[PDB]
Amino acid sequence: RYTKEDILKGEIPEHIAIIMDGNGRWAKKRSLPRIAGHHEGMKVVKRTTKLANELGVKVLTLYAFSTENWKRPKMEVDFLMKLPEEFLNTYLPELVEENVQVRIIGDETALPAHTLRAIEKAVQDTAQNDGMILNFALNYGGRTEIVSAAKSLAEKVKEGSLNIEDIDESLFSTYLMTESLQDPELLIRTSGEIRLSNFMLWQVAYSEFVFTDVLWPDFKEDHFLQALGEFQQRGRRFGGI
Amino acid sequence: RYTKEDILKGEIPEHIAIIMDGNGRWAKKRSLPRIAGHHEGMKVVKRTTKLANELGVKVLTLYAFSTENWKRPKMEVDFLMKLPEEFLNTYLPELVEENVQVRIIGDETALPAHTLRAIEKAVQDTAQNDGMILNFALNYGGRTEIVSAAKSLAEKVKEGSLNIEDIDESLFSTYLMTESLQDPELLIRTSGEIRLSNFMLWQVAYSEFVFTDVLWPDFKEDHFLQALGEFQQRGRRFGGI
Repeated sequence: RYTKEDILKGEIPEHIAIIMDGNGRWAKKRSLPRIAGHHEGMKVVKRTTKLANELGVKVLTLYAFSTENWKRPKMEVDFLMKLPEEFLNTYLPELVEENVQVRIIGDETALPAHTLRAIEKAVQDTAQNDGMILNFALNYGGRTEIVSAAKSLAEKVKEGSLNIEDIDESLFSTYLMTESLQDPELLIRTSGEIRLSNFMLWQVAYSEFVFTDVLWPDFKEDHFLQALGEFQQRGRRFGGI
Repeated sequence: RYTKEDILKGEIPEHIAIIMDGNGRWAKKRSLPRIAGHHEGMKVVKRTTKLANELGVKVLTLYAFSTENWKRPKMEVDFLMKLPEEFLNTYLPELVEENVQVRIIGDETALPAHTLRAIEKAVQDTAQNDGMILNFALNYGGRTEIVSAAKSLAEKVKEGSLNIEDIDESLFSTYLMTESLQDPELLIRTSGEIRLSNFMLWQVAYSEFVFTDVLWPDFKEDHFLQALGEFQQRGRRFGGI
């Protein structure tokens, strides 16, 4: 019901985060192998990025799940681990031309060196763009990020360069992986589950959440627009805070 | 559509948390003053507690909002600050007889001494009950709880009784206000907003969320049962994790 021009009339969240769920469920629905679902979810990243950039979004964070939901065979694990390189090989020149900055958060030590080297090159090749930030959360967990922040703070306290009385909320945010990013105003979760699943626990304290049953490989422009329309409608509610 | 006997056939979450929103909106709908809405929300705490206890819930956490959403006049602030004492005066003997344990989390220094003394007496008078825990979150914030945990860990590291390499997720949970409680399996938020509002960010990493438009003073047994029915239906979904 919401057109793209309808959406552009209202407030565009500066930072949108999406939990990209449902790739496997989509493959099963389509009688396709699981790796076809993963490959397609990789392709929908490009279309979503383009639309968010065109709408003036400033940061798009995309979260991919790790292997921890359900153990998978080596063939599939290796396939997932090579997908970041295929994405960059296929789409990085367009990203460069669209003035996108590619960034990543999460445990980079979980990826193999060859893949890290390609990701780092893409980050460096786009770091002097000044347009939309495309922020991938890979092998990322909210609780371990919080613990890591606490441990780095404790190391500075141990070494004597930080006083405990100077640790407050604002300082703590600077020790998270998201330190150079404003908190997301909108979180979208596809595939029907109504859970956070250990994603940006600290940063989403005040975000609007929009849950959709649409599977991530089916999340086209019209569904993205409907999520924004819902975000916008909430800001218009009367009756007090 | 879900009866109480229907619900008792399925899984009962051991720890349910409710964000008690909509008291003010309810008063306005009913042409009643705001303090009547607060008083009524206080009364619905008793009915909800009784039902959760009867269903075998092990921990019911109830979150009340502070004054920070919108500045309020002194008369109303003072009224809210006296509500814990009225609740205990009216309902503590029943709570004792129902084998409930009363507990509280949040910044207790925000309440006046007379109110703290009554709350502490109720906690002590019910601490040798071994039934359902009724856990009130008052003047409570998820981010400040996380910061406080990090600061206590850093103090032990500073004093030399904690090594940073021993700080992990399990240890961090023991430094939160919820340390003696399992994480909630179900979070319910009334009054229609789809947000966490800085409530138990760490602890709800994997919880099911159920959002309802029902205002907290209208949240009767049948709505509580429908939320449980929805929780139960999610555990029955096919198609993989």
